[PDB]
Amino acid sequence: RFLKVKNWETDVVLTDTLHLKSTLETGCTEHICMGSIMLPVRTKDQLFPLAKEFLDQYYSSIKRFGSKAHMDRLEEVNKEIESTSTYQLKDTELIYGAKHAWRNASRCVGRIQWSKLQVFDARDCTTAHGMFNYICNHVKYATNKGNLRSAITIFPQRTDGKHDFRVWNSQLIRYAGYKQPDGSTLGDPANVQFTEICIQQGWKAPRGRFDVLPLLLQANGNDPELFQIPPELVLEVPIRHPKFDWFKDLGLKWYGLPAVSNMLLEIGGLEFSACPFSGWYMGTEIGVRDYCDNSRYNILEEVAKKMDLDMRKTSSLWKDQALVEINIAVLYSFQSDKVTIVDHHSATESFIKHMENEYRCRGGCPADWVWIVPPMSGSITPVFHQEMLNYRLTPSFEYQPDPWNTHVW
Amino acid sequence: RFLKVKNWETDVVLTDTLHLKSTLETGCTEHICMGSIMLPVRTKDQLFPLAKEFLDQYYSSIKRFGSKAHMDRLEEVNKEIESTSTYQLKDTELIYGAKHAWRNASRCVGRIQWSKLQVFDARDCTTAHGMFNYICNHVKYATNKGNLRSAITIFPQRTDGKHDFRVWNSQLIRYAGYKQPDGSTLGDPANVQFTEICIQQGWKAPRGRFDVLPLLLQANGNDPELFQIPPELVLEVPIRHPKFDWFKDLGLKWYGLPAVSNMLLEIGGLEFSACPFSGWYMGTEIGVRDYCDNSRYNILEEVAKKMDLDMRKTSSLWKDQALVEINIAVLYSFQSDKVTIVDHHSATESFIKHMENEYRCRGGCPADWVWIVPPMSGSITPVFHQEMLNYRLTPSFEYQPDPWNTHVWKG
Ligand code: HEM
Ligand code: HEM
Ligand SMILES: C[C@H](O)[C@H](O)C1=Nc2c(nc(N)[nH]c2=O)NC1
Ligand SMILES: C[C@H](O)[C@H](O)C1=Nc2c(nc(N)[nH]c2=O)NC1
Ligand SMILES: NC(=[NH2+])NCCC[C@H](N)C(=O)O
Ligand SMILES: NC(=[NH2+])NCCC[C@H](N)C(=O)O
Ligand SMILES: [Zn+2]
Repeated sequence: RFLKVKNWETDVVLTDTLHLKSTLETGCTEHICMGSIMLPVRTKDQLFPLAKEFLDQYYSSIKRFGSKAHMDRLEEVNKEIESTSTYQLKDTELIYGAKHAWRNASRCVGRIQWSKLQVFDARDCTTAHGMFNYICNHVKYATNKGNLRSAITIFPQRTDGKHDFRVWNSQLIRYAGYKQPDGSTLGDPANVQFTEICIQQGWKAPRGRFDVLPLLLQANGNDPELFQIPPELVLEVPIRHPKFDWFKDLGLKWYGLPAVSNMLLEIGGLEFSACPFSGWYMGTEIGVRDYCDNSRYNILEEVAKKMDLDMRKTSSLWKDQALVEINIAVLYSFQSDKVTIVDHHSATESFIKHMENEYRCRGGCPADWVWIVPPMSGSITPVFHQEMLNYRLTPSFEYQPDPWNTHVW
Repeated sequence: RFLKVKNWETDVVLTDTLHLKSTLETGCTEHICMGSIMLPVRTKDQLFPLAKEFLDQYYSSIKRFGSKAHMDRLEEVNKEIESTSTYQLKDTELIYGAKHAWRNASRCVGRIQWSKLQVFDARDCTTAHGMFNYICNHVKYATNKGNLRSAITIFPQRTDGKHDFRVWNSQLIRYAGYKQPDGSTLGDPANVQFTEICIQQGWKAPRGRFDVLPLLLQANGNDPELFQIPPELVLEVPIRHPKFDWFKDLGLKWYGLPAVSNMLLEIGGLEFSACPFSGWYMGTEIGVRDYCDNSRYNILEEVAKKMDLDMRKTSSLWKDQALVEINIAVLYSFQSDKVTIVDHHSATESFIKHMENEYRCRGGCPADWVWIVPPMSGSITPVFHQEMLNYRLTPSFEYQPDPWNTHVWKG
């Protein structure tokens, strides 16, 4: 019932009671753990309970659990569901839900900032052009001249599933990926398929290495449209090294605003299929994953060469040595240009603090170790030695099929 | 029920059917994953099934399933069980059992070597002095002057739980740890409690930074006894760096033979509480964990200073830079002294090949991602990008309580 988690470096032991309020499944079973697997419309009857569960936690959060207001609201929503087969959240409920979906995101190491989320209610939006406007405003607000501010923009909830709002991009801002005749890949291999669905749509791609993709926005279930994010709104950082002047020659740059846009936000049974959100980068995301993954910009060898390291045998740890230098470059570049960014040591330390805060004020904190531990220097960060319990709490952010595999033009 | 795992770097997808043979539990439920939790006597009733299961797997592997030999053996065992409440494994079965416990060890990244395990049958052992001798032979055989060979020595199985054989040490070779009155620790902090027990039992502690601990051996449920491993049998490697001549001045060194000695080997329902086993090190075990964990030797700062790195702000990644150099030092020193060792890049690439092979020839490979991924440079090793399924098959190696917590002292 009550589970405990120990940190093997500090001996601190926490008791988890929050998992008792878990609803959704985890992919795991008493017989098999799938903790390392990346990816393990509602009816009136289904919706009622979800809405009730949500309202209970909401009113409980405002110290009005069981109050007339609570009962009234519950009755009101109940009537609305029976009638409209769905319901609308109050602005207050919307903000609470979004903040909590972030609070409940077990794979996010940056949750100590959860309560500071800026919520942009775009539920009144009706067209793709309207979505573009809302998105540009989000980008400008969150970028804030490099002094990044977390934010989320929430478009209209799902209805019948044939009038869904969707942002086809996986991130508001990402670099293009095109398959060369050379057999190689120019730009970001991760975005080849999406890039081709755009280019196909008429996008005149400079067919370069770091070309900002266009937004492909889908409003009310209609076919998506393209738009070029005002260049003046896309903050980018040229990557150079504090010691290797040849580094800048590598010709590397990355954008400053990480804005996941293909997820689905669920609050009280309601599904918000277009809910782009953004925060700021943890260095390793760019330096380790985006730059060094073999299926991404895969730049290790080239950097190793420039460093003139013995790349004859893996045991010289040339990959490791290079990895560190690259990551030092990313952090240096961002910091130099006054753009918000956090190193993995600092971020993990704050997550440990957040976990403790969460355990005492809330009884726990769902966390996915596989995702929380940074992709480099694992055991050198405190989270590596921290036992974590992963479970699903709602409101939540969920994965959802890429639209081009569901859309019917 | 077929379960598929995908590698996100190569798109290769594998199907697992082997998990169906899993009967033990994981600690997880459909509502909570305990994948990152370190630690999530039998009766005739329960022993019969366990024995049959094992013998069936054994006879199938030798292509004699259903043979008369298979049937007679089952008959022989059950009779022996009802007759004595337990049973004895044939030599062949023990070897098969030990090899498979290794093959089924989900936290081990070195399993591509599972079939080459050298098994030493020490089931005829009756005393602690006898255990010492078997252990000395195991160390000399496994060390092989630096050309390490994997081995395991198996002492008598548990009977009534009152006559257990146990190796009180956590590893056959490990350095003492001493808590100082000023609160600091001399040596290895992970072994402070065991070191205290040794001293209490009579060990005269040299009180240095790298003192090899004495063996504390328990035979047949009796109080444990102390033995010193012949120094000439303990291979050590002074740690130096190929470019930084001051590294050697840190006075670091480590032993070459990693030999876990506190786990329990379960085969056919039988429990072998003393089953020390050894392989060879993956560099990061020493370089990242033993040397850089804050609760171990914790040398990152010192190394960092000597390298004159900006230690004012973490964003300099001075911790990361020093960590890399230290691991370069460990590999280089072992290679120079011609002592077997494998870097994490090489070991993980080998595990991926082993895992794919296992899926094809066995239908799966239980693996604990949390343990398999190296403690440094995770994503630049292939295992990071590999989805894995964690489940428990027997034969298996299991954790067991430290003996000082359960032992009934005879005096
Ligand atoms: C303020 C700075 C923030 C930091 C430093 C941070 C950091 C991280 C990191 C490093 C990851 C893993 C990224 C990856 O490997 O792809 C992550 C994942 C995630 N974060 Fe945060 N985050 C921040 C803000 C946000 C915000 C504002 C939200 C939502 C409102 C959020 C929701 C999530 C979710 C749901 C995931 C998992 C996404 C997936 O499964 O791909 N994060 N975050
Ligand atoms: C041949 C060389 C070997 C290599 C390179 C190898 C490598 C490793 C490594 C890197 C670990 C993680 C250790 C830690 O973090 O403490 C591990 C764990 C493990 N290995 Fe292997 N191993 C080898 C041989 C063996 C042998 C001979 C056996 C058994 C017969 C074995 C049984 C296990 C088990 C059961 C664990 C988990 C131990 C625990 O929970 O503390 N390994 N191995
Ligand atoms: C297979 C495995 O789940 C996958 O390679 C992982 N991806 C990620 C991870 N962690 C983060 N933060 N992001 C990932 O994409 N941990 C492991
Ligand atoms: C809490 C967490 O499970 C613990 O810190 C871990 N220990 C280890 C690990 N992996 C290995 N190989 N060895 C460990 O001791 N992964 C994580
Ligand atoms: N810190 C964040 N909000 N990250 C969101 C995902 C960004 C992704 N990991 C990237 O490297 O582009
Ligand atoms: N490769 C092995 N067999 N390792 C066994 C565990 C050794 C332990 N991790 C150590 O650093 O001492
Ligand atoms: Zn699990």
